[PDB]
Amino acid sequence: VHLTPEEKSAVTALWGKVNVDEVGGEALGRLLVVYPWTQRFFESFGDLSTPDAVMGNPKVKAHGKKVLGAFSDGLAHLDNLKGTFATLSELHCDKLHVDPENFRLLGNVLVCVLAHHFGKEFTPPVQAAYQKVVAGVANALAHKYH
Amino acid sequence: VHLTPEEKSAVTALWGKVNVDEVGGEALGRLLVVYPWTQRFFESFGDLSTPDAVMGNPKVKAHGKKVLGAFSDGLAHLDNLKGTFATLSELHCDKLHVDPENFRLLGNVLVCVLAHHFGKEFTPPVQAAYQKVVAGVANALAHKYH
Amino acid sequence: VLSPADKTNVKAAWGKVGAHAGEYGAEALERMFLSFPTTKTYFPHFDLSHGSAQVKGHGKKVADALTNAVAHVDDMPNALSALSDLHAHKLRVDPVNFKLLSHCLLVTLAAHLPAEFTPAVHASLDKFLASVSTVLTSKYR
Amino acid sequence: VLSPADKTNVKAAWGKVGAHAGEYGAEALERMFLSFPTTKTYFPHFDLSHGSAQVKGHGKKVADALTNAVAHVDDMPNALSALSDLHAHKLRVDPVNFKLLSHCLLVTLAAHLPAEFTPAVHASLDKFLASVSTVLTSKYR
Ligand code: HEM
Ligand code: HEM
Ligand code: HEM
Ligand code: HEM
Ligand SMILES: O=C(O)[C@@H](COP(=O)(O)O)OP(=O)(O)O
Repeated sequence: VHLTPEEKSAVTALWGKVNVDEVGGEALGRLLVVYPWTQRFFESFGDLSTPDAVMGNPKVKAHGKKVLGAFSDGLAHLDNLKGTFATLSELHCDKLHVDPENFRLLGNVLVCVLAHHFGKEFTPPVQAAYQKVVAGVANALAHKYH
Repeated sequence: VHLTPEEKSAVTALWGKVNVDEVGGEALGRLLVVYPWTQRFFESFGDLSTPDAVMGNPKVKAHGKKVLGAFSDGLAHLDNLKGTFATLSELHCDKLHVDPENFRLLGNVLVCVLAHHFGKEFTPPVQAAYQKVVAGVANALAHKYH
Repeated sequence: VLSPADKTNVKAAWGKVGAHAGEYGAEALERMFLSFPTTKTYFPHFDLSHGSAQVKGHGKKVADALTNAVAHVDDMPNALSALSDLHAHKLRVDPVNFKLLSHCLLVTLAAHLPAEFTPAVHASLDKFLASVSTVLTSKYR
Repeated sequence: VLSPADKTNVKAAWGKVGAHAGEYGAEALERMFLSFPTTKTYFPHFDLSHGSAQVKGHGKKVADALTNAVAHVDDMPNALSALSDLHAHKLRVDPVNFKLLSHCLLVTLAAHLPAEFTPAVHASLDKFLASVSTVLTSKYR
């Protein structure tokens, strides 16, 4: 992940103000709502027939903090998002069969939930280091696929 | 790129049989025909109004040989494509202003020319190694863009 | 949008496929499984080995829908609605994968139709596949 | 394909941009240039620096076409005819870029309309931006 320290110090400093709970819950539900086909992996979660049935579901919610939960930790190893994610890599592939593209989709919803939330503070330049971050994540989550 | 040795052998033995002069002319010309917007860079090559005006244009035929001879030389450096292509990366960025996605268009168009020419010999596993090689070049070429 | 020559071009390359469609659909699918392994995530319940008959049976399925689209080249939206319903609401196949399979299809034809796989005809088939994938993902959201 | 909830939702968000649509067209361009540097290969003639006039004026051009798509939500094809033409035959931007700039328009919106950028408004704008992108690139070949 080609990050400048400027870029990293920017990333790290914003993250620090993240409520993972609410941001991971909002991030996974916008995915389920914006790109409705990602829903194929959660029918067991319940009713997802509406933005609100979706937004409101505890399952999506708790699956959001869980997912954002592990995002938080790779930010701790931006220098090796490949070995930080290897196991989660083979489980996504080998057990859950998730197409890595969904990974790209989430990164993009993430970046829009951060903006949503930090308005004025998530600047062209802060957005851009973040874009490098969710693309190194998608890529490290995606690299043990076979 | 990360090719098996059974993958870098297959790449290499085939490549062995290609006529680069005429396969560069055929892959560059099929590009300007199937992805016509790609002509944006070749205004000075003359008439490209029809498939035969493009494919038979001697400037198209002579540029295609430059491209693949270059492509051909990174085949000797599979373990160092970034280094191999870095001055052409800067050339294409800095001076020609070529959107890197052009580069992924031509590797695919290259993959269909090989199939076209080797027939049955371009098998599923030979294609999958070339798919790797061409993505390596696309990326190596796109490395230094900024 | 398919022009009169795209149609003619596709009516003609597809016409030589003739009886190998199935064979060829099966090959398009292995090409895809191998080159773009992320595509296997949709066929977890399949056997994805060389010659699996699940593969041979799925390929022909695919090839028959192409063959039908070709035959209804003037109404593809209706010809395939049924398939779009399916893909939009039950398989929920990320759009990106249509483009990878259309490419393994172009490679397969290229490889079997030496003679017919002209620049002009390559172009047509590319637009063709692209409009069948567009029809198929039309009801996604 | 916009449903009536979709168009309603886009009419609404868009109404709130009002007067800043240009301000936002320009920072959408500025986020793109920085997050997706490759997009820069199309503006080699522009000063791309912060607060450039070129970018700013370009921001408004684009904002106004968006606006003009909101108004003609039911006839984009015709509302945008001149523009597809411009993009397909002269500019020739590679289609993949339409999605990078759509995404920057989303961020920008999100960051300036927190109360209204709800999940369904978000989903709507997204489908919007996707069909204007499809209309721009509809005559490429
Ligand atoms: C964006 C990066 C992502 C990260 C870091 C991530 C992380 C995780 C983690 C930490 C788990 C818990 C696994 C366990 O029990 O050990 C998980 C499970 C799972 N993830 Fe991912 N996730 C990501 C994206 C996605 C996306 C985009 C999808 C699909 C839309 C997805 C689908 C799933 C599914 C279906 C499970 C199984 C949940 C269960 O146990 O029911 N993940 N993920
Ligand atoms: C894909 C692998 C490619 C390689 C190895 C390659 C190689 C080259 C070489 C060696 C040159 C001449 C450099 C010079 O004059 O110093 C060149 C020039 C050029 N390249 Fe590429 N190229 C590739 C792809 C592309 C693609 C896909 C496009 C765009 C459609 C493109 C557009 C250009 C242009 C416009 C020129 C300059 C032609 C002129 O006016 O002389 N190239 N390339
Ligand atoms: C041009 C594109 C495509 C065509 C014409 C096509 C056509 C078909 C047809 C005819 C079926 C059989 C339905 C039946 O049982 O009646 C099917 C099923 C299926 N397709 Fe597609 N498809 C296309 C693209 C894709 C892509 C790109 C993927 C995944 C990467 C995909 C994944 C599936 C899956 C998982 C099934 C379920 C089959 C089973 O379990 O037997 N399709 N498609
Ligand atoms: C939402 C999608 C887009 C819309 C509504 C849009 C709209 C416009 C408008 C309204 C113009 C002004 C033409 C005139 O009257 O002079 C224009 C020009 C232009 N567009 Fe687009 N555009 C879009 C996507 C793109 C993308 C993604 C790029 C490149 C990454 C792009 C590159 C250009 C360039 C280079 C110009 C001309 C610059 C100049 O000479 O000022 N456009 N576009
Ligand atoms: O992800 C990659 O492309 C790299 C590295 O370098 P960066 O280009 O990420 O700076 O390892 P590779 O995947 O080629 O084996």
